[PDB]
Amino acid sequence: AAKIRRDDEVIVLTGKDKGKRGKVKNVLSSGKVIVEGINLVKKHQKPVPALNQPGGIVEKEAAIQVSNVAIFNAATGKADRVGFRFEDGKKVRFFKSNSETI
Amino acid sequence: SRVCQVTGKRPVTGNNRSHALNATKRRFLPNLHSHRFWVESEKRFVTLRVSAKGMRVIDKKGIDTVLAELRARGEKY
Amino acid sequence: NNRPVYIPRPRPPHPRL
Amino acid sequence: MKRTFQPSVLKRNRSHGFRARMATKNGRQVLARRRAKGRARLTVSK
Amino acid sequence: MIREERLLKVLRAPHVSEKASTAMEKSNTIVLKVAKDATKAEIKAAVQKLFEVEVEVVNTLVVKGKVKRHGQRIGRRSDWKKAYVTLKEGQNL
Amino acid sequence: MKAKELREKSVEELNTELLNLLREQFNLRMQAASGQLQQSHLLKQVRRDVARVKTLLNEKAGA
RNA sequence: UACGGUGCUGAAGCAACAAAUGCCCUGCUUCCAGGAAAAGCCUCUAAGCAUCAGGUAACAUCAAAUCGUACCCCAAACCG
RNA sequence: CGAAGGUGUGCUGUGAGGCAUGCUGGAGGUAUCAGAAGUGCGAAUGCUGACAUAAGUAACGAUAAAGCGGGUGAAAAGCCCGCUCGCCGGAAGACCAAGGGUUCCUGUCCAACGUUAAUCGGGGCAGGGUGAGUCGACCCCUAAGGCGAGGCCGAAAGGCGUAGUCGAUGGGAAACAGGUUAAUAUUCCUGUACUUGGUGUUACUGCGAAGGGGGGACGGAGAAGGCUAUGUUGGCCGGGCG
RNA sequence: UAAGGUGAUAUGAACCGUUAUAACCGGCGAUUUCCGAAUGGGGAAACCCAGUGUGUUUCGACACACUAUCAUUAACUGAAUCCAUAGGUUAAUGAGGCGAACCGGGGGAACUGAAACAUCUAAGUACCCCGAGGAAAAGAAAUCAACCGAGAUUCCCCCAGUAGCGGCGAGCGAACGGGGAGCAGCCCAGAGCCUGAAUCAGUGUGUGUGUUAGUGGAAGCGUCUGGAAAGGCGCGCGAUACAGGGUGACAGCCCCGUACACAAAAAUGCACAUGCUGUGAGCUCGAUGAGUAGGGCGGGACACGUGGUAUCCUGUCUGAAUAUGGGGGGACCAUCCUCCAAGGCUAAAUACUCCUGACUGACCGAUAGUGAACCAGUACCGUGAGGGAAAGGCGAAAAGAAC
Repeated sequence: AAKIRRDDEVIVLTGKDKGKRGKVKNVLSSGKVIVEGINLVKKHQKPVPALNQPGGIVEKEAAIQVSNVAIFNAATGKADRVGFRFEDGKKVRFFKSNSETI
Repeated sequence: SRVCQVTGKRPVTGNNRSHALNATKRRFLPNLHSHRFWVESEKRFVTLRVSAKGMRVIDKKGIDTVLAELRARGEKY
Repeated sequence: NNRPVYIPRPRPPHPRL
Repeated sequence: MKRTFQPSVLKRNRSHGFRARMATKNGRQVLARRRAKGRARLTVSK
Repeated sequence: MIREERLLKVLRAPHVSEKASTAMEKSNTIVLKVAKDATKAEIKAAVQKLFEVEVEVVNTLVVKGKVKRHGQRIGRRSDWKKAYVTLKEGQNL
Repeated sequence: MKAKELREKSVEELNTELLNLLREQFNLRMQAASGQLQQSHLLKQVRRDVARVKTLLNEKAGA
């Protein structure tokens, strides 16, 4: 019963990048999600003599709180809450404000 | 142990008041004696550790009755 | 930071008697 | 200087070992007190 | 009968070291790790079946674990047993 | 696979238990020790399989 | 010779004397203070078994498991 | 567009105090009127932590002793190699038990540890290292002594003890020489031996115990004889004549 | 339940799963090494060494199970003497040990107070030992009262620091009675008549509810400051949900939740209905607890210390009546009143919290609070019993500083 899932179109509600849309890549058990292209962090990658020698500065994605993002409605062009309803015995997600199935 | 096998008498602690009322812990022991009672049911003698009072109740009540009561109590003679 | 455990017996004093 | 403590594994076990403690009731009480306090080393042993 | 799978469990791994290599090339002996108990009879039988080889004798020893100092915590390595299995003139591995 | 061998007889299920231990269990352990076992998940999979087969033997045999 | 060592070869290898606190000696000779126990071992029988079993001798074969085994040990490693 | 706290300054009250504001700080604070207290510290040879003092002072742990060259290194009185000097040599040498429990060996590191420096170490990190029919333990037997079926005794706990069963500081079967690893060997290798049991075969035979006997099985001191370990000398072999 | 997972310090490697047999949570099973009551024997705990009975590739050697003691019962055997008994073997059932307090019983201090100290107090306290339960113990009048009456026991508030006891010192200190909590009475010592005759206990089925996983769960945007708003300003919405926690500063409307409404294949608690098994109504007549009551001597408990000291209990020595009889009513006697000992069982009102859940705090906020907010009863100290610390905080996010 998680509102945010593996493949979801979400929009940032708060933070330095509020309002930019994106797709969630993965969700952490600590109530955090990773969405590509918004929370860029410049990590100084220490060089290693192993098979991989990227070194330099890497542009990674930093996880953000689940509550900081909402599913994009994609029809009203604004963030909307999502709830659960039982249909033919299968639990599904649905928007609000003219709620329609995903 | 100094326990009568008939009446169950056991040593009981107590004080010994002196002339000046001073108190010291003493112990009253039962007058136990090892006696050999003849029982016709087994046609033999059975040795018991009994007190003076115990020997009186055996003398009055039947020896068999005392043994039967003793067996019920679960003590082995 | 343990406080000294064994304190030796004081040296016997000069007899002022 | 012969100090008081002259180690000997055999004597140590036969004096304060688990089997020595359990032989008599007082030692059994000692083990019970150690368990209640939750000491890692219940007794002395290799 | 459970002797079978017991023989499949007494061997644990082979030991690799310059002494192990020297023993193999000179005395035709292979040193390998075995189970904690791993009595000589079980080791000999296991080597016979699994490696289909012939062994002159097996002599074992117990290696006590080392006390290692990780971070702020102390710990002891697990003990293990190694066996010097001696092969006859004919050997495979 | 858990119910695939639940309908097997004791003899045949005892045999596959024998094969699981002889192959893919002893050989894997040697490879891991020697360092040529690139993929380690096999050891986990085979060990669970041996346990799954073994419990069925006890569940079937006797009680 | 990675110059630490490695490999190859290899003569004579006897006699005399001295000599123990060590061995013969759990001996021997003396003295009073009179100087462990049990098993292995050897031997004789009871019950019982004696066409057996069992024992003896010879030969062959197999087994001898398990744990300790590093290092210090009159000391920088044990007790202070 | 900056709370508590911290650090200054300026005002104000008879005092304990209060108010305002600069800097630091970073998110809590609290008027007024009441209520409740772990309600106020300078002392108790007070308790805990931190930091001074003496003071860069005493000391640097046997008066067996060092010197020089070379090497490695950022750096060498202290490490490695070599040449000398000195010390122990019934020990300050070489092997064990007890007790430690990896301190063993190799690579690497020098912050801390070493009463100095440190490339060094019994220091840190990683890897390696302990091979037994014969050695020891385990095992068979027992001493002192322990425990102790029943049992005897004791308010309870428990005490004593028989049959038994434990308990080596004792008794009981068997291996030596040589070689090899950076680190183990009487354990590995080579050579040559020995002991106790199980099974089978062959030839003979009466076997058979917690039972009997023998043996095991024993003190102190002293003396002599016969030997060996071992040492010295000669011969022999090899080298040298400086 | 599920699109995410392979516990944490703690990244990685190699993999699983995504519409359902990944993972996770609950019920019921399986596995459950060795030590430990330890139970085959022994033992320096986590070790050593056996017997017996069942099954097996080289005799080789293995696998499984059993084998402690004590108590009761049964069977089979069997001494000193025929019989017999003790004894021995076998089988079945139970017990054993641990655990914070509470509970009952068996033992039982001293310090201290009295301004000394011995009777006394401290105190039937600390402590030791035994036993049992979820409570235990106590308990259906041989009781109180007063010649009016009350009707088992236990607990709370009064009576009441009263009457009394007391080197009449220090101190101890009730009862009667009144007001409440909670209520329940029965059986054996015996025969007959009538015979599942109620009430219970041990087990099934069905019903209700609870517990062990859970599910849905309403309603906000725009601007200003700022690193970031949940804040300021403006206008809205839900509420049987503004209890809480998290979210880049303070959120009813961002998330988890809460109010509220629902859900259990399986395993179980409780309350009912309905079966089986076992023990058992009711009526008549009779009986109605002897080494006991009581007494002498010595002690104890009773508020009551031997005092004029009743009452209960006991070590010791004695010893009735039995219902026309006996006990008590605070020395004792008489008259009256009351009750029927020496055989037992009994729920509730009360006591405690090792452990689990929920909630609360004019309780603490790291020298506080448990000794321990950090893998603490750890390091460390001691032969041992035992003693026993110090140590919390980067940031919203490691973005933990490439070069």
